[PDB]
Amino acid sequence: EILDITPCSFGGVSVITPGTNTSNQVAVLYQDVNCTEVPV
Amino acid sequence: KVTICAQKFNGLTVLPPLLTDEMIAQ
Repeated sequence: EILDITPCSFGGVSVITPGTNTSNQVAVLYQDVNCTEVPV
Repeated sequence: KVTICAQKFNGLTVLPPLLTDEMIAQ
């Protein structure tokens, strides 16, 4: 039986921040990933 | 008239450009 092998997902993490002088509240971009499996 | 794979598996990320095709037409 034919088995397609795919390496399981990867992607860089983009971090959006304002100035640390302004705030420490930050946001995270997961790129090229539909966030159906976020946690790992 | 202007036309390897869509998926690459070793750290080859093509990034989306900031300015989309629609607003360049705008």
